[PDB]
Amino acid sequence: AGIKKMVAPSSAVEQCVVSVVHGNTQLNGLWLNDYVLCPRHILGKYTGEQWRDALINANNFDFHILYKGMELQVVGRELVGALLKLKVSMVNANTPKYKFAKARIGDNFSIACAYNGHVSGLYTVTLRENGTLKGSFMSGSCGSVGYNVTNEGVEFVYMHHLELPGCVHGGSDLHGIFYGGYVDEEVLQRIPPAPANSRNIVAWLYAAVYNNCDWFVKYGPKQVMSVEDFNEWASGYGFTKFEYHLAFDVFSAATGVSVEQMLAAIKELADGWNYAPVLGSFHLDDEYSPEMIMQQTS
Amino acid sequence: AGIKKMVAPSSAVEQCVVSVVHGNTQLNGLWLNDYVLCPRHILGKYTGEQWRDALINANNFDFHILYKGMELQVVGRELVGALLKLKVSMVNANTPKYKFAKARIGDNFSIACAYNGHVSGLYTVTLRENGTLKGSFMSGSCGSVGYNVTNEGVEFVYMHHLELPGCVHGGSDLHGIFYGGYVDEEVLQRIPPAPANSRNIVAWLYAAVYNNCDWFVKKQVMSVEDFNEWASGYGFTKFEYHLAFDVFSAATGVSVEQMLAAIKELADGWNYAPVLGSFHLDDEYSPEMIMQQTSGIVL
Ligand SMILES: *[C@H](O)[C@H](C[C@@H]1CCNC1=O)NC(=O)[C@H](CC(C)C)NC(=O)OCc1ccccc1
Ligand SMILES: *[C@H](O)[C@H](C[C@@H]1CCNC1=O)NC(=O)[C@H](CC(C)C)NC(=O)OCc1ccccc1
Repeated sequence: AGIKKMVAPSSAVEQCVVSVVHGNTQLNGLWLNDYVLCPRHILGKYTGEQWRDALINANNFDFHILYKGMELQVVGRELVGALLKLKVSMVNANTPKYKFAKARIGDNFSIACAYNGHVSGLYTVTLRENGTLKGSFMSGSCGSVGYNVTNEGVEFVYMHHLELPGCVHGGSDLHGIFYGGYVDEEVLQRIPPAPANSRNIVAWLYAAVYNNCDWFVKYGPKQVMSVEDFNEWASGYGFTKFEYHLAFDVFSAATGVSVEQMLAAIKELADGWNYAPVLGSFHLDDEYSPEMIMQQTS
Repeated sequence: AGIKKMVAPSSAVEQCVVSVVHGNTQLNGLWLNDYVLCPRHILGKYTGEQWRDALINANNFDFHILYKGMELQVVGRELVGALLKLKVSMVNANTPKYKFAKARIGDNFSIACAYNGHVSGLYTVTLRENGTLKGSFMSGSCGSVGYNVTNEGVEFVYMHHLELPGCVHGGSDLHGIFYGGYVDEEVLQRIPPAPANSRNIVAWLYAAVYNNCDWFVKKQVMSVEDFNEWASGYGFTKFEYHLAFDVFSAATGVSVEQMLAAIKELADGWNYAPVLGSFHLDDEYSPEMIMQQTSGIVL
């Protein structure tokens, strides 16, 4: 029992994290095969077609790359979306089996938070409705990657670029595509809102029942709210339309609590509560994917 | 900016995690040098003096150990407090620089939660006043270790043994000493409740101020002496100094006494506005975990 934010083990990622320094810009890259990927603002702060011109005019010898104190010489440079791809003269002999994948809204993945080309800390994030994260990043952490680990190998899903006002973090996939409607420029940007993820909240409320925290359904006469009714309510109250997940078949069977009881709970609990904590909290938590809860309950 | 539960990188620990199976009992161990440590209940469910005799009567060949699917033959065995130390036929050539150290109350450390000798996920815990953790463990996860990564190398501080009432967890240090007043026996054990850690709450409120959330200090400061008297009757620990607070107070312009007054105001919860997303004081962040996440904040 117990419910925690589960990070994936980082050994395969650590063997790929490098520093990349150009001028006064210090950030991190990802070394796979014979190349390093890093955010294109390693070049400086540009917009639009200025990135291509900054690429043409840069010199490979001006990019200083280290892996654990060993220099990697840059022998080619190219832009890949919002990333620079720097070919280097040495193959990473510890390149893991890997794929590049896109995170889906509501998914968790793990951040290998790095400074000076060394991973300093790992943590879980959740991809929000507007393609942002609530992470923990300071100057020097750009190029930190987000990843998952499966039976097949590592999946790299994210590389960090920027912090929007309100501590809203933004980045790209490893093909250099930004995850939401923001760009890597220090100008004000209007971005769609981030409604609470109802699906994830249902997973967390099941987690609570698994852990004998069930006052919000076991006390008071049973209530249910239909999906249709819940969706119409949710659209006016800053929650996402409900989406089903196969985990809920397992959870509902094991707990005896239906999905419709959980939707009615969300509506009742949506302004918070003070009766008793739910998994330590007095507000609904949308940060856990159904996968993360299943891995800790069954 | 932002505040998250920060786990230490796991590469060094992963190269030490093994499965240990004895009969129907499946758990994990820690392979360092030419030995593996694992919980003694790999032997069965014994009590008190029976463990010594159960270890003496076991055969080395009845312990099956795998590292990443590779067999490690047990060639010796010894009881070390709550652990078995199983000598094996191969030295771990990836043994990191390490020490065994005791976590202190309020400390964070990272858990490498393992099943079948494979780390499935990591998370952070906080050593509570009564020597328990709020972790996440299922059957098969015993022998998972807690660790920190420091300048010197890895510090192994915890090995997992059991789940107590209330979804709380207990275990030992790597000398086999249990962290609180409990043992590895499946009988009801009464353990003293754990007050909220005031020191860590102070660190978390500083974290909020670093992140431009400071409504709760915006006078009436409270002295450490008055705070300690109030805390002793309200389920909070006495304040304890931590040298991170010299940095936090200077950077934020907010004194510890302001923060202690805030703890008293906020002790029953609030609903004015969130603090770092929360409506109750959070004691799960050590001052070291906050410092690591704020040291580069300019604003
Ligand atoms: C890269 O290391 C850094 C990460 C930031 C630093 C603070 N917290 C982060 O996540 N990224 C930047 O500094 C980034 C560089 C630009 C050229 C994209 N700029 C930034 O994040 O400034 C904050 C900001 C971004 C967009 C509009 C208004 C303010
Ligand atoms: C060892 O893997 C296991 C870890 C427990 C399993 C459930 N959650 C844990 O943390 N330890 C035990 O099973 C332990 C064995 C004794 C001989 C020490 N007994 C125990 O923890 O009893 C409580 C319990 C609660 C829920 C399921 C199984 C056991």
